[PDB]
Amino acid sequence: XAXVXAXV
Amino acid sequence: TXPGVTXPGV
DNA sequence: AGCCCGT
DNA sequence: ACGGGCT
Ligand SMILES: *C(=O)c1cnc2ccccc2n1
Ligand SMILES: *C(=O)c1cnc2ccccc2n1
Ligand SMILES: [Cl-]
Ligand SMILES: [Cl-]
Ligand SMILES: [K+]
Ligand SMILES: [Zn+2]
Ligand SMILES: [Zn+2]
Ligand SMILES: [Zn+2]
Ligand SMILES: [Zn+2]
Ligand SMILES: [Zn+2]
Repeated sequence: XAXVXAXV
Repeated sequence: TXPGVTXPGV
Protein backbone atom coordinates (compact mmCIF):
# COMPACT_ATOMS: atom_id res chain seq x y z
CA UNK A 1 0.00 0.00 0.00
CA ALA A 2 2.89 2.42 0.02
CA UNK A 3 3.96 3.77 -3.39
CA VAL A 4 7.67 4.42 -3.00
CA UNK A 5 8.14 1.50 -6.95
CA ALA A 6 4.79 -0.30 -7.01
CA UNK A 7 1.69 1.28 -5.50
CA VAL A 8 -0.73 -1.37 -4.28
CA THR B 1 19.12 8.44 -5.90
CA UNK B 2 18.74 12.12 -6.71
CA PRO B 3 18.88 12.45 -9.64
CA GLY B 4 21.61 11.65 -9.57
CA VAL B 5 23.62 9.49 -7.13
CA THR B 6 14.98 9.67 -8.10
CA UNK B 7 14.96 9.72 -4.33
CA PRO B 8 14.90 7.05 -3.29
CA GLY B 9 12.34 6.58 -4.32
CA VAL B 10 10.60 8.12 -7.37
C1' DA C 1 25.83 4.41 -11.11
C1' DG C 2 22.53 5.16 -7.54
C1' DC C 3 18.02 2.59 -3.43
C1' DC C 4 14.16 0.77 -0.81
C1' DC C 5 7.61 0.56 1.68
C1' DG C 6 3.09 0.45 3.76
C1' DT C 7 -2.25 -0.35 4.37
C1' DA D 1 -1.33 -8.07 -2.64
C1' DC D 2 4.10 -5.09 -5.09
C1' DG D 3 7.82 -3.06 -8.32
C1' DG D 4 9.92 3.05 -10.46
C1' DG D 5 12.47 6.89 -11.51
C1' DC D 6 17.07 11.10 -14.67
C1' DT D 7 21.09 13.46 -13.56
C1 LIG E 1 1.00 -1.77 1.29
O1 LIG E 1 0.80 -1.32 2.44
C2 LIG E 1 1.64 -3.18 1.22
C3 LIG E 1 2.23 -3.91 2.25
N1 LIG E 1 2.74 -5.10 2.02
C4 LIG E 1 2.66 -5.63 0.78
C5 LIG E 1 3.17 -6.91 0.53
C6 LIG E 1 3.08 -7.42 -0.74
C7 LIG E 1 2.47 -6.68 -1.75
C8 LIG E 1 1.96 -5.43 -1.53
C9 LIG E 1 2.06 -4.91 -0.25
N2 LIG E 1 1.56 -3.68 0.01
C1 LIG F 1 9.50 -0.24 -6.32
O1 LIG F 1 9.76 -0.40 -7.53
C2 LIG F 1 10.35 -1.02 -5.28
C3 LIG F 1 11.19 -2.10 -5.51
N1 LIG F 1 11.86 -2.68 -4.50
C4 LIG F 1 11.71 -2.22 -3.26
C5 LIG F 1 12.42 -2.83 -2.22
C6 LIG F 1 12.24 -2.34 -0.93
C7 LIG F 1 11.39 -1.26 -0.67
C8 LIG F 1 10.69 -0.65 -1.71
C9 LIG F 1 10.86 -1.13 -3.02
N2 LIG F 1 10.17 -0.55 -4.05
CL1 LIG G 1 34.98 2.28 -11.99
CL1 LIG H 1 11.56 -7.03 -4.16
K1 LIG I 1 32.70 1.31 -10.69
ZN1 LIG J 1 22.72 2.61 -15.90
ZN1 LIG K 1 16.63 -5.59 -1.51
ZN1 LIG L 1 6.17 -4.55 5.18
ZN1 LIG M 1 9.80 -7.28 -5.37
ZN1 LIG N 1 13.05 -1.54 -11.57
